Amino acid sequence: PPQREKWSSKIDFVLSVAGGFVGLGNVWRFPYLCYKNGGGAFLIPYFIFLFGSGLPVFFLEVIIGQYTSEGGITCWEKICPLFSGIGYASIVIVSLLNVYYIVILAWATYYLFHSFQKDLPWAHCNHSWNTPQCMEDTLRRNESANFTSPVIEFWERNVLSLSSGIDNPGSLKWDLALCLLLVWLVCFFCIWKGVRSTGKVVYFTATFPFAMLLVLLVRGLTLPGAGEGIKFYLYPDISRLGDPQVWIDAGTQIFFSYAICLGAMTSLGSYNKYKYNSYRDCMLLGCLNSGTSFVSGFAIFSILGFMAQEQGVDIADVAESGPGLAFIAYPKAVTMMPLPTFWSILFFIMLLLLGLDSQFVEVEGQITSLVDLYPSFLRKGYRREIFIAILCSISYLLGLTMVTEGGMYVFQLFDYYAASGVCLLWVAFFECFVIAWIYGVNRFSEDIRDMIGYRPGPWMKYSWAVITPALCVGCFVFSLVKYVPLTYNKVYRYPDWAIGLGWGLALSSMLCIPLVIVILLCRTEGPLRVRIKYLITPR
Amino acid sequence: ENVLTQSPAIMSTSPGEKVTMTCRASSSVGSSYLHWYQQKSGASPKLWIYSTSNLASGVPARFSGSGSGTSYSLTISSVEAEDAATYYCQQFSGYPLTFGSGTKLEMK
Amino acid sequence: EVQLVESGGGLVKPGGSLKLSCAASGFTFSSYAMSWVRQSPEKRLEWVAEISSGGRYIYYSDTVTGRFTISRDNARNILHLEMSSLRSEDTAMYYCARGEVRQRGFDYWGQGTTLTVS
Ligand SMILES: N=C(N)NCCS(=O)(=O)O
Ligand SMILES: [Cl-]
Ligand code: NA
Ligand code: NA
Repeated sequence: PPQREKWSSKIDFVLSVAGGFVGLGNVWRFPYLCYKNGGGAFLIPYFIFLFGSGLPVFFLEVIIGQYTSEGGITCWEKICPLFSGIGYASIVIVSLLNVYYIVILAWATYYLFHSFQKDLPWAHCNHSWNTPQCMEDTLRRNESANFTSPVIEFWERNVLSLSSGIDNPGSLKWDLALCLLLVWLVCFFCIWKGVRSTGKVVYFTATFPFAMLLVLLVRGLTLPGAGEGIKFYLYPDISRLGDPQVWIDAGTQIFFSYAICLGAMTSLGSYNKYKYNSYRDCMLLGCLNSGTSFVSGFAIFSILGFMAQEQGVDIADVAESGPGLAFIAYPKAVTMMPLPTFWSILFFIMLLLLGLDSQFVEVEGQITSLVDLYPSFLRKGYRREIFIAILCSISYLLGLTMVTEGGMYVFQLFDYYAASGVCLLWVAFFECFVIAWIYGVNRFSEDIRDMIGYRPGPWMKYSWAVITPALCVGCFVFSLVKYVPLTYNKVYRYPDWAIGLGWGLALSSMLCIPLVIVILLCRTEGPLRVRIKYLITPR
Repeated sequence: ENVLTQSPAIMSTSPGEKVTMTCRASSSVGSSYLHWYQQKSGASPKLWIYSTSNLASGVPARFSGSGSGTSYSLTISSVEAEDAATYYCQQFSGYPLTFGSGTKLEMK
Repeated sequence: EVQLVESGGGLVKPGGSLKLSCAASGFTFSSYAMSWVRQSPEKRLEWVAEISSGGRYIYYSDTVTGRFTISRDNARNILHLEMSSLRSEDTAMYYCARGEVRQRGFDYWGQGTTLTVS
């Protein structure tokens, strides 16, 4: 059992966190979650959960990793081991997350190999996959609305090849399956420690995606009709806030895009030095993450407003109200750039870079927690080459279910339920509750002061005590007292077995906490008042 | 220990003249962790400059601090008659906390 | 008004024992780490012992790392420093210092107890 390594430099933490949760949850998912919830109304619970629960739980898992130099699961051995099932819940969340996140990267890669033509296949619709109800978007205001855009038909009929529902999975798309396998080879050969441990990361991870996001923002803001998209993006419809879809979507988009019910930020904090001020670095990285989401949302919603101006249809109905929105709006914007082939290549390499670095961080966090769970069973040698390949192989094979002919329906089920549903509220509420009330805000603030150097302020104290538990419990209860079923793109109603499977994914994430509580109360000898007292005592 | 070799204790300057005193540390202090304390004649020390630049409450703006890493300085723009005191630098990072030597400012 | 009043300093024999009592007032004593800083008659400030807010993290200098014990009484708001095996080079001017933020230092000091060893 070798001693646990640290980062060996201060900037290795920041690059592994900037590459950690600045990814597709900012540039791909905050877009359609904002779009699906009316745009303006999404930002109010977004910033409420950001400034009451996002940066709080972000600093919370980072400093839990820094305090207890352990990743994900075994970090709770000194943070009330009775709730050690928060770590197992986090690993279930991050496993299902790795599956569907890498499916997004497979779609981006399929677009990338379809970007090298002189004419982009979504730029026009005289192809084999296009319905006869299509023409160019520039011609949609001159013909007499049951007419469909070339980018939308490309997305649903050559990339997705979208089927009638989750009841009809269709055939496995061999193109997308090979794309998914190539991206998993890229991931496996980067968790193989040969790549990403270089000095050229900073000019290829923190430099080029933000430059490409700046170029996309410049292109989207100068489009005609971008002001209507910005008004859709910013101006809140208050009546939507009385519905729990917007609160759940915004709160779990905070908890998703901060990667913060996953054990991965706990894992990244576990390589921090003890006496190392993680707090200011966490604030800078959280500002980077939320600013990336906000700026890329400005970009993509300006593009959506341009599309609504050009096609003559309303903003909320111009593209997909579901997981494909970054694959309609951003390719459509790229077709409006000079030399759109080169910008298609750069944009899908940008998505690949963001999503790949994020995937390396979450996959490495899952692996870090699972080798902290079993040291000397998974050493730094040959067993962490076979376990790595096994984790990648089952995540790829279970990702084949979501990349078939009807794989968007399974993907939207995974996205809404498996790693960003009430499971994120569950794990975040229980993290804040265990800290604040079984471990103590005062005792944990003393722990923080021993290494950070100062007392965390009343914001962190009252967020871990009151604000994050109240927000998570309120959205959890309010999503059930006013329950609406998951729908894909406002028109597909899911069958009850599919909603049950999504709830099963959520509960497989959720129920790791009470089942570990039951197992630990059953494996410890004594009465209940002695068992609970022993299992809440840190080790 | 992190020994803070500070400027020699006996320095004597006329009032109204800009003075300076240095504080060399054996190890590398993170420059948000070395503080300056002013102790009068027969009184308790009090915090004067913290994180080597910020001025504590009741410290005049004519005091200033500078430096990072190893060399740290306390600077007075214009010494008034109330500055006759001893100034101690003190890293407050490494868990064997160490103060500097004395630097007594006396008049003419 | 943050006030730190120390007591219990006096003349002790070499190898003896003494207990100091920094009585804290005007602030929530359980929320700040407190230190004992001693000043030699040669006026060389030396940090002795730091205790955290709850007493879980306790630090000592190398000169007193095995014979000094710092403790708090958060209910009545008194900081303590119990000594043993008091050697000749422990004669000093003992201050309790409220050092909690490490990027701010000992912002409030107390008075002194003249410990003399003879
Ligand atoms: N990286 C994963 N898989 N989730 C975090 C969300 S984000 O990195 O895309 O912002
Ligand atoms: Cl976001
Ligand atoms: Na994010
Ligand atoms: Na990333």
